[PDB]
Amino acid sequence: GVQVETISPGDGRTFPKRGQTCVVHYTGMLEDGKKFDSSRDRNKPFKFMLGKQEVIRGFEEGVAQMSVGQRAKLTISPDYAYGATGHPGIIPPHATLVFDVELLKLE
Ligand SMILES: CO[C@H]1C[C@@H]2CC[C@@H](C)[C@@](O)(O2)C(=O)C(=O)N2CCCC[C@H]2C(=O)O[C@H]([C@H](C)C[C@@H]2CC[C@@H](O)[C@H](OC)C2)CC(=O)[C@H](C)/C=C(\C)[C@@H](O)[C@@H](OC)C(=O)[C@H](C)C[C@H](C)/C=C/C=C/C=C/1C
Repeated sequence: GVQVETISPGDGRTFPKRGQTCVVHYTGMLEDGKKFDSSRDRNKPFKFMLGKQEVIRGFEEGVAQMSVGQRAKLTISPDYAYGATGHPGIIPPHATLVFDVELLKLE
């Protein structure tokens, strides 16, 4: 559902716990295509809490398997992203998404 390829290793010890707030930087693009979003450009990190169904499955599960300081390429299949519906006006149906994610801190 989500493939994680390391860009920079984390500490390999400190992983997100259930219900924790993850602070990340991300850039999102359609597979081999258009970049639709980046938190790095506006220089403001993205925050979300696990176990609250706040983000797409592939993003949550991608971040959950990362340790603090890790940067990774997340390749997310449509079923773990926006599926057959897509995301209105931005993500088409059946889109494989690629996210560059860095886990900055846990809070
Ligand atoms: C302007 O920038 C947007 C994010 C944009 C939207 C459009 C997409 C292309 C994108 O560019 O992000 C994007 O790159 C993307 O696909 N993302 C964002 C990064 C994490 C992964 C993914 C995602 O899941 O987006 C999310 C996706 C679009 C929708 C969710 C997908 C999972 C599903 O379970 C949810 O249904 C419940 C809906 C958007 C978010 O990450 C934000 C944080 C979360 C929500 C909006 C909902 O979870 C909401 O439910 C009411 C909440 O619980 C929140 C916390 C309550 C408060 C008031 C809302 C804050 C809204 C913040 C919105 C932000 C920063």
